[PDB]
Amino acid sequence: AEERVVVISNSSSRY
Amino acid sequence: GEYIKLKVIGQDSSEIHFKVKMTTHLKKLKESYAQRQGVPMNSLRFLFEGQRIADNHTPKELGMEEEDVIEVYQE
Repeated sequence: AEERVVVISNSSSRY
Repeated sequence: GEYIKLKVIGQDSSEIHFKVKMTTHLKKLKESYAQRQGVPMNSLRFLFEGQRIADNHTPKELGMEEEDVIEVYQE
């Protein structure tokens, strides 16, 4: 397997 | 603060690493891991030093550091 690194990161509303 | 990198070890010894902040609620890691494994999140339990990681636990609360390991087992 290859290395796997995952990064965990209203007025415009119309509906 | 800086991201820390956590290693998540599966039952098959595969690994997915996650960068999280010390204040990140670990539910976000659990959901991403379960998504990438293609299984329901509630089918898994996530352990740090053998203790269950709650949805609202953060790395700060658990005393986690860079390159700490989380193990995933079946619920």
